[PDB]
Amino acid sequence: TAPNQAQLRILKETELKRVKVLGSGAFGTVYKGIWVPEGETVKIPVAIKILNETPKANVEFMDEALIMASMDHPHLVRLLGVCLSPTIQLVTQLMPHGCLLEYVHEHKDNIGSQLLLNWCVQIAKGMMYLEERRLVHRDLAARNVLVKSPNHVKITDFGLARLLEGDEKEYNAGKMPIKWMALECIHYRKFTHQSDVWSYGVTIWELMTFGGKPYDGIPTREIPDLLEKGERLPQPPICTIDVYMVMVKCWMIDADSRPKFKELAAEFSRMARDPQRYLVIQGDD
Ligand SMILES: [Mn+2]
Repeated sequence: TAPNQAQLRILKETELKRVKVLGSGAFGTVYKGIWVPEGETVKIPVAIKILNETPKANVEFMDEALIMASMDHPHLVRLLGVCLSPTIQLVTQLMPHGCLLEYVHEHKDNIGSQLLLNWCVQIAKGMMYLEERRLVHRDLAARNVLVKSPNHVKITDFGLARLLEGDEKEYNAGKMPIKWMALECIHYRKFTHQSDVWSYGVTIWELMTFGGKPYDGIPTREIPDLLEKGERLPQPPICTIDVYMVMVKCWMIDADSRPKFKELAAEFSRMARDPQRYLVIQGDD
């Protein structure tokens, strides 16, 4: 593997102004901010993520920062962006419209097939680049896709992301939710680009259901057995069989036979050219 000479930019605190909290909870807190780069005049709208005040959490936050600093893809969040005082804070370009999961909930009456299919394309496009860099996300979900503008989304939350090396074709070990993980990850902790493909299935299913909760009301405990029996997520009411089939191909038992991100991008691209062919939504063309 080629050596990684990405440049990590260390930001002085005086360069950053925190304006508003965007979100908080167990994971830590994200702010909206202005960043003025040393020593320029331009004001860059910014997201500033810190941990809440609680062993390996700081080290891993930095690992996450390294990943975001090493890539330049239109559909992957890029670090700007690290400040150290008074605690670690990751600084990324502001995504005005928040996370995609909430976005599709709020605007459900307003979202057409064109945007939904396009999101399938972009997310698959981002994941594609991750494959080329041999990075397994391990935690792909609609809550980890952010919205820059209606027709431009980015994958984020690389905190559990792992870089495959040498001959390694899987990663073995975090707390990504079981309802989005591949059956072989549940059983053998066998994380690959192909398990990510499963997660993508669930992700795009969250979209077609306008922020549906997968297997809703079924305890996590019962999930492994549900999926052993062959049960999968239902056909969303807007989905033609063409679209659902793609989802079902991602949830097949043989990981290797699953479609690849490269193939999923090309396929949803084909659908994107005639959207109303493929998703059937009230009030749309
Ligand atoms: Mn539960």
